[PDB]
Amino acid sequence: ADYSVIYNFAPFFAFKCYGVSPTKLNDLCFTNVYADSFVIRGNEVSQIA
Amino acid sequence: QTSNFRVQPTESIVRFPNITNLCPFHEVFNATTFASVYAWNRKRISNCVADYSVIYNFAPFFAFKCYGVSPTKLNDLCFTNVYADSFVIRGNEVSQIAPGQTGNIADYNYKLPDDFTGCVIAWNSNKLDSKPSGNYNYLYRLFRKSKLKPFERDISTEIYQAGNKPCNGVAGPNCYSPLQSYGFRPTYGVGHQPYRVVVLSFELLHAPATVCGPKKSTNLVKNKCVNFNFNGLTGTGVLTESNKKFLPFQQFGRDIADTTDAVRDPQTLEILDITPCSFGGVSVITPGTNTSNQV
Amino acid sequence: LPFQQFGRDIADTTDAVRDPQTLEILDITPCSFGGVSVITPGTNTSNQV
Amino acid sequence: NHNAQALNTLVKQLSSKFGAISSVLNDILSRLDPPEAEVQIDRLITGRL
Amino acid sequence: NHNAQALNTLVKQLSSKFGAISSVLNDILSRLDPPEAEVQIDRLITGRL
Amino acid sequence: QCVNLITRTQSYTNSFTRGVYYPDKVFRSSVLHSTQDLFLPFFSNVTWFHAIHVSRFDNPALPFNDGVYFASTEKSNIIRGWIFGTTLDSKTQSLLIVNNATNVVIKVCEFQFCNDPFLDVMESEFRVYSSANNCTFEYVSQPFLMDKNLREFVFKNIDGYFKIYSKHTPINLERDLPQGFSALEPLVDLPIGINITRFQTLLALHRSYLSGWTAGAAAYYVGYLQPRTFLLKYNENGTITDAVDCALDPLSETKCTLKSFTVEKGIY
Amino acid sequence: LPDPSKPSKRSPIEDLLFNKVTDLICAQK
Ligand SMILES: *[C@@H]1O[C@H](CO)[C@@H](O[C@@H]2O[C@H](CO)[C@@H](O)[C@H](O)[C@H]2NC(C)=O)[C@H](O)[C@H]1NC(C)=O
Ligand SMILES: *[C@@H]1O[C@H](CO)[C@@H](O)[C@H](O)[C@H]1NC(C)=O
Ligand SMILES: *[C@@H]1O[C@H](CO)[C@@H](O)[C@H](O)[C@H]1NC(C)=O
Ligand SMILES: *[C@@H]1O[C@H](CO)[C@@H](O)[C@H](O)[C@H]1NC(C)=O
Ligand SMILES: *[C@@H]1O[C@H](CO)[C@@H](O)[C@H](O)[C@H]1NC(C)=O
Ligand SMILES: *[C@@H]1O[C@H](CO)[C@@H](O)[C@H](O)[C@H]1NC(C)=O
Repeated sequence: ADYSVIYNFAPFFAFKCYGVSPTKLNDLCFTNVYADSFVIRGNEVSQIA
Repeated sequence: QTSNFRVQPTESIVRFPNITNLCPFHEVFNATTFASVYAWNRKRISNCVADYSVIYNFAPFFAFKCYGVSPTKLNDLCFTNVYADSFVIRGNEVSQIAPGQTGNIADYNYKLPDDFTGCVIAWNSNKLDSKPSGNYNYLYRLFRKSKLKPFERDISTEIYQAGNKPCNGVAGPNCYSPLQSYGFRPTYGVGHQPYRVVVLSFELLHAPATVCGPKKSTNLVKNKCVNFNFNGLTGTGVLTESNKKFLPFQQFGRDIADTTDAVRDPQTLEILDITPCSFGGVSVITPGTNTSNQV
Repeated sequence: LPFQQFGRDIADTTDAVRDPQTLEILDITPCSFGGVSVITPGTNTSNQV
Repeated sequence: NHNAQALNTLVKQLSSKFGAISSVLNDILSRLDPPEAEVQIDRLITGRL
Repeated sequence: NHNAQALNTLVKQLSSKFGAISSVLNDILSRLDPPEAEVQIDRLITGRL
Repeated sequence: QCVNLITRTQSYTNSFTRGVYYPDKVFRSSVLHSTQDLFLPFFSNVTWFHAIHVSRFDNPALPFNDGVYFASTEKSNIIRGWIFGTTLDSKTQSLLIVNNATNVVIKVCEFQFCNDPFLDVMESEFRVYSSANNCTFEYVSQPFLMDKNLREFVFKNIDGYFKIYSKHTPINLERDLPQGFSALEPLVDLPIGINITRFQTLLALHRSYLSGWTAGAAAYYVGYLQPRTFLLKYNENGTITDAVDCALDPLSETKCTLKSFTVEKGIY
Repeated sequence: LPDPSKPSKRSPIEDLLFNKVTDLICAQK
């Protein structure tokens, strides 16, 4: 998991991380990672939390 | 050789200090507003008599766990270098308030030494430290370059670049302050409700010290095997006069084997030698039981 | 051998290793150490050592 | 000298914490509750043995 | 032969767990936290002593 | 009222066997006790500090490192205190010690210290700092600088406690740092618990009343303590008369290992 | 008696005794 390409992809409106700090992700070793992708309007972005 | 003979101490004398000032524990224990975990407030306590029975008498504390001292033995000992800290954390973070515990608030907000001694207390604060709209007055340091040292406070509010996007003086994408406010609400159940934590950091040594329990003072005796208590040090030995020239800043005296051999009572400034009571092995001389029974 | 990664001495201590970046064999040798001893005559006679 | 040195070394061993919090037994007894006081005295007892 | 075998046995004793999870000091230091890591090193040091 | 009036020159000399203090408050007699603490190394390379005022900023503040040893052969009225802290400004707590004719006024507040602080003589502190707020500590006691005679001081900032040690040792007309041993006796302790990384020395100045200040020169020495293991010799009466630095040279290392001051012929 | 020819200056019986009596060393080190 190379999160650098994720970080450098594009300017992001929100990069909120819940339960884990973004910095430790590179040094933390996970079992499974789930990527969920969808398109929503900007007002409902805060609802994804 | 059968047994060892040793003269028992006749009576117990306890020697304590003489200053009388009720210790202001109430100031810490009903502080209406408590400090944040990143901005914890520490208060020193000295030159007081500490009674911990009142703490047990009225107690809303769910978690009352002590690491280096027995809670029931608190009144019988003398302490010094005594500090009261103050912060509010989450319900699930009370376990992180312990020596050698790995946690975000442990690493970046409050470190406790591996050899920590004292009492940590924890109790719910939903009634006072929670608001229906969300009590955000409490903030925690979530990001920091390195783990803090024990008993170290980090206040510096350097806007943290939480990613690869520089803040450039403008907090925004991948730029959030290292301090984040807790979303405390009364509707949340246990484990997320605000909890009030206070740690008592008595440093216990073998010395006169300053702080002492409610134990009353008794008169001194000379040239008698007595068990004696001097500011938390319990021993059995005879008390004799001294010809040793004790330095004023010096209180205790140690011999070649680093054993207390002269003490300066806090209540009365005199030097008393410590000599353990006489003892020796007992050997029984007897002929054969068949021949006779005398010994 | 291709599968073998580490080498061990007779007394069960590592004496060789294979680099993962480049498939070569390297002999691990401990850094030098020894007991320091001071030769001196009596301090009454002299102080040279 | 051998006899005296052995005795002095034996006496000095009482000043060692030996994995406990305090090297003096009376302080351990007066500070702590029995369930863990026993642990501390067990460390001291096995070390002194 | 007696001396050589005694040295061999002494060196071999380092590889045994001695009641701890791992026989490698670096591994136990890296994986685990200072209290229980201290417990493990206590086991290792008492056994090696 | 911050004015630059002190220009300074530096030299280097040998510390010899100065700077030994009492590690603890226990009485020991006729023993050889080995302790590990912050001491000034034997024959350390100390800096001789010569501040001269004649009737720009040439008196920078000195880093604190792990502690500071201070020595001076000047009279009592000349050197009148020190200043400790990290940034020396109002954003951080600062500790001020100012001795005087009657006693001392140890005080820890948030001072806005001057670039070249000095006490001008009544006595005025306006040249020392411009402001002092949020003051959290104060302590007044008998003066530790009282009347040829060497004055030696040792400071550490250990686990929240600001230790102080002092001693007076009359000397003859030779090298100011003399031979022999003169242990520092502990005199004041300080419950401060602040961060200190940088210190400066205060100097008394007399108004000229005729070049608004009278010209004067003060000589003092600055060392830095390091974590070192010492073997102190307590005499019959409990006074330290000798010490061996275990990490100075091989002979001292053997003396420290054998726990003795005399080494018989052999290989150790 | 010692043998001049041998560099070690050892008698033949001594030479036989020496020969007949004999990475472990590095690991122990
Ligand atoms: C020496 O120091 C003492 C203590 O700071 C000075 O006495 C103080 O004078 C002020 C007057 O403003 C009083 O408010 C304090 O209570 C005094 N302190 C004490 C401890 O009595 C004294 O004036 C100083 N002497 C000189 C010559 O400067
Ligand atoms: C009370 O205690 C103080 C210090 O603890 C001591 O100096 C003083 O002499 C004592 N007074 C009496 C009457 O014992
Ligand atoms: C002391 O230090 C200064 C600079 O740090 C150096 O120039 C001088 O030679 C040193 N003296 C000795 C004796 O090492
Ligand atoms: C320090 O003083 C300033 C102004 O005097 C004040 O705003 C600030 O709250 C003070 N800080 C503390 C910790 O007392
Ligand atoms: C004291 O301050 C300096 C500089 O402000 C800093 O580098 C150091 O970390 C501080 N001390 C502690 C214990 O954080
Ligand atoms: C110690 O004290 C005694 C008695 O005051 C005195 O005679 C002696 O000179 C002192 N010093 C030594 C080294 O004994």
